[PDB]
Amino acid sequence: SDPVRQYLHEIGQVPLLTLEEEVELARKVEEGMEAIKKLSEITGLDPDLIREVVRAKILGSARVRHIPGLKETLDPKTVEEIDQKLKSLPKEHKRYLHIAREGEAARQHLIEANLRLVVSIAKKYTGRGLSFLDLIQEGNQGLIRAVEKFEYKRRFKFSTYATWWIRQAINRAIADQARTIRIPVHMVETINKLSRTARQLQQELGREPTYEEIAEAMGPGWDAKRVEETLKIAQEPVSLETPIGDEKDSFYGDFIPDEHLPSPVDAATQSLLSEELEKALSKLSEREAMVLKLRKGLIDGREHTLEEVGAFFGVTRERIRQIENKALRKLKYHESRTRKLRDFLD
Amino acid sequence: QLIHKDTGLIKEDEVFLGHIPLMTEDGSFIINGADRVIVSQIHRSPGV
Amino acid sequence: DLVRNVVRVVESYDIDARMGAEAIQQLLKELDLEALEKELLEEMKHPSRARRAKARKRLEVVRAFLDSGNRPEWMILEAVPVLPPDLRPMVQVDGGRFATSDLNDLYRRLINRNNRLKKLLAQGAPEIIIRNEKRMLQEAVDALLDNGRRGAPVTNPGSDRPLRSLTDILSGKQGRFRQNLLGKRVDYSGRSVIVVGPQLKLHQCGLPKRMALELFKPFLLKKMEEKGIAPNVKAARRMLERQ
Amino acid sequence: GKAQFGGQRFGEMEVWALEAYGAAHTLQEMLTLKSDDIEGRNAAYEAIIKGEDVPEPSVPESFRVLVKELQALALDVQTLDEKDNPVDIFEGLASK
Amino acid sequence: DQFRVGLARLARGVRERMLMGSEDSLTPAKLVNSRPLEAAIREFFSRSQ
Amino acid sequence: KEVRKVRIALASPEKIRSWSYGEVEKPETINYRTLKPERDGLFDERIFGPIKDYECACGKYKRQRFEGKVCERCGVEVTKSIVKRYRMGHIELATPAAHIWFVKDVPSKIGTLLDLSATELEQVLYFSKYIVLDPKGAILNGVP
Amino acid sequence: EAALRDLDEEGVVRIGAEVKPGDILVGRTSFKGESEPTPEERLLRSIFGEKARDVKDTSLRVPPGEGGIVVRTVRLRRGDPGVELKPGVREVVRVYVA
DNA sequence: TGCATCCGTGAGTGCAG
DNA sequence: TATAATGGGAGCTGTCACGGATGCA
Ligand SMILES: [Zn+2]
Repeated sequence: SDPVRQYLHEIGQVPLLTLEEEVELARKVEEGMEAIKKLSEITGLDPDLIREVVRAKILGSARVRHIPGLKETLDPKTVEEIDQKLKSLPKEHKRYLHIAREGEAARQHLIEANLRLVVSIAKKYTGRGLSFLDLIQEGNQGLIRAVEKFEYKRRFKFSTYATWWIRQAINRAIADQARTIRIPVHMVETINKLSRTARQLQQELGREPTYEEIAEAMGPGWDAKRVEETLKIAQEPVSLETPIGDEKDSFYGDFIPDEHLPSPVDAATQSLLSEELEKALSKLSEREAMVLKLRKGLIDGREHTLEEVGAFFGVTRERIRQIENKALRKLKYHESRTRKLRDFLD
Repeated sequence: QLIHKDTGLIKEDEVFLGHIPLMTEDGSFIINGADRVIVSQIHRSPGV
Repeated sequence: DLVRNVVRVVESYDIDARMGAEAIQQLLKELDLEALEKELLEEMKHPSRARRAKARKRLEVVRAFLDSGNRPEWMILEAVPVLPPDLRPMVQVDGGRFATSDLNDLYRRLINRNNRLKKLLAQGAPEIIIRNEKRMLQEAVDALLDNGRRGAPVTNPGSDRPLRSLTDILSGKQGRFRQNLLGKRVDYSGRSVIVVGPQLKLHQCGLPKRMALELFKPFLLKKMEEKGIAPNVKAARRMLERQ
Repeated sequence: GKAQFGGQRFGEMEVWALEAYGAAHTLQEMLTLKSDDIEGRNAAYEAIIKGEDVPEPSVPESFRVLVKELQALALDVQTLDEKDNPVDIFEGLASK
Repeated sequence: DQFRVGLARLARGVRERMLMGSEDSLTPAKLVNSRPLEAAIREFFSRSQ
Repeated sequence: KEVRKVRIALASPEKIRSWSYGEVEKPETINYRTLKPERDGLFDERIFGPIKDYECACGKYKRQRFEGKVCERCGVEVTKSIVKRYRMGHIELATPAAHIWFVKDVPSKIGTLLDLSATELEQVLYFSKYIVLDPKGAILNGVP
Repeated sequence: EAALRDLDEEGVVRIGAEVKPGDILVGRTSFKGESEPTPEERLLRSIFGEKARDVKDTSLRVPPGEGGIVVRTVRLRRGDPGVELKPGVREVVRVYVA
């Protein structure tokens, strides 16, 4: 029923490792990687392309997908094909295909074994924009990192080394998907700075600080202006469906006009202009009301300075610029009788 | 006062918690500069 | 075993036993619908009338699909559709602040999971992990479409307000049908207090002239020209805009 | 609402009223030109100011919202002419 | 009542920073983040029914 | 031609993709500085449409004589902005997912179509129990 | 100037005035967007010897059916003493009307 | 087979808000 | 990037009536 007690139960099935099984699995994973590029420079294929094939066969054909980064599409034909020039090796070279396979198999039991640890870390990064499970999965995600980077020979327990990548990966998710407006992980980092320093200022003053009382305690390069515009981008949006009233028959979104699409006044105001100016071109001359009807656009606009003006108008380059003045001139006298244009300047 | 469950640590500060809104004489409140009233609520009462 | 130089075999089968919609999309995909119809009427012939009864209910679903040409597996989604952005906007209100539909946060919620599943796959993860990611993915999709329907409803942080799922949009007294299709708000309309006019004739009423002006503002603008109280319609309008 | 410069809600029960009278065209007007048939709405307020009768209306933009919201639930709603072939009430703006 | 709910949240956050961050160089000052209290009050007065 | 009926029916995944203009890859809305839409995200205009009429995103083509050209620099069509209202996108799922209507609308439509109980379809769907497609001869507690 | 005769130099109505529908109570200017004049509009001004202005009348007028006698004005800027407003706002003006 | 019993779906209008 | 750390946390309450689908003597 409850999708957390569920996962809390699957986890509770894989037993916890003991010190030997810890170092056993860790050891096998290390050796198996070594095995994989020893296995690569023998056959000369590619460590990763080889690693995925070890990976497929251990987990079953249940899963295989063309892995981004590999150059060929890893379909079950190339996994039999390539598992073949693999098992084709001498017992002292194909020695290592058994090493890899053993490694991948220990990779798993070492991840699966240490999931209860992730839980006990994500548990305390709650209420930060991401849900428990979302946090767990991210936590897990880092755990995977931890095994491909563990060094059993340093003698540390596994808990210790992984508790780094785990929180390293929660914290990157809390800071990369929480906000509806994604803000670079470092800006997020400095924002939290203002928050925490403002908080101590308030705990010191007995009132919330001003902008400047922050720019000071924030140090140098920090002025009041720069704390302010940092806060307004820090600003999280709000729901169009937020409730307006204690009943629920109005949405905050309902009181919001649609500025984009033209209103019917405007819609109409545009069509009457763009023809009562066509009602001032065919009034004195329609080929001088056409070369300056092409010094801009009736639609699309056509206006540069001197270059296509010089290509196809019929006339020379600075003669179209003169009937440009007289086309305009005539309209400025033309538009002392049909004075139905002033209104359009608002 | 913080005290350590094991050593006997003693620190003592008075930490600012924020502002509580006060009630005027006529028995109302000013919240973002707008008088308001807190209507009593009737409910069933604790008991068996 | 290279230490013991034995080859071990553990008693265990190559069974194909799945979980999730992956399974169901397959079982659905393997339905010869005409076959099942055959069997069901072939059992519509039974007594006890409760077997005859359910064979109807089921057969009604079959013949539903047969007569339309819908494929049962289509009740499963590979490609979730996404609704045009203007129908779920992000807008700047007066104070340069931003206002956004719930859907964006329900998609966002989903695309994070589909994405970290595409990653959790390629980086080869244990099932127990991959499992939690697919489940979580369904719950994502089950909230985009009908949040609250199953289990807990998806609330944003810092409140208990269900997000508004596509079915929430569609349905209810405030749904799309009843609040925008079977009746909208309207232009050229006004409200005021009423007051008895006994002098009125049966077919008449008393309309404040200021209500009149707006309600007929187009018509007034024109006539205002067809006489000359203004040169054109656009200047006529600017007259009536300050009292 | 007054403060937004509202319009007046012509609700279900009002629609019924117009329905009972049989005022088809007056109802159609309240459902298109006066609310959200952006084409014929813009089209009318030009016809009034110009002294021409109001244009017959196209489809309410709010029905479209309905289509696209059903698409977004994986539901394929199709306007069909009498010989059962689709009708693009988006005038090709969604076709490819 | 609303006050007993800010105090409640504030205590969830002190013990959190009691069992992580440094178990001996700590004060009342920095083991308390008032805001969970602040917002519970602000809430009862600005959006209660 | 003249609308006279309204058909409603299921969307094949291919068809959903038939609608789409873009796979929404990133859960990003709009850039925290430009306040413009981030590409490959929920408001990317190369998918959905020109935000401003007959004006491509970056500045390339900016009026009606260009109409339909997808500029090279930024990749946005030159059309009416009204299309951000009609152009569907799609999200390509890694493992497929059940339309909860056909799950939980009692009596289930998938659950009756396969003689699957209510509480079976849940378990198999919310991962409480496996469901065999080919036991390859397995046997459990002395019964295949 | 008619449409401004009751505003001080800053753009506030003068305390003690009569304001009715349409009347500006506070002049405000705001910058024009990526609709900085289109061809239709650049050209129309090309005729009138007044080139495209870059600010806009966003003033606060009075709504239909309201009005009265300006009784008071509060002007809160920032950069002044006492005062600091929500982020991104320079100044706010309130004008009470009787 | 007939009948508890649970789960899901409804619960007036417009206006001020 | 390395002491060690390995299964959550808040339920919410004073409606009702009908219709359908499921469990059980
Ligand atoms: Zn471009």
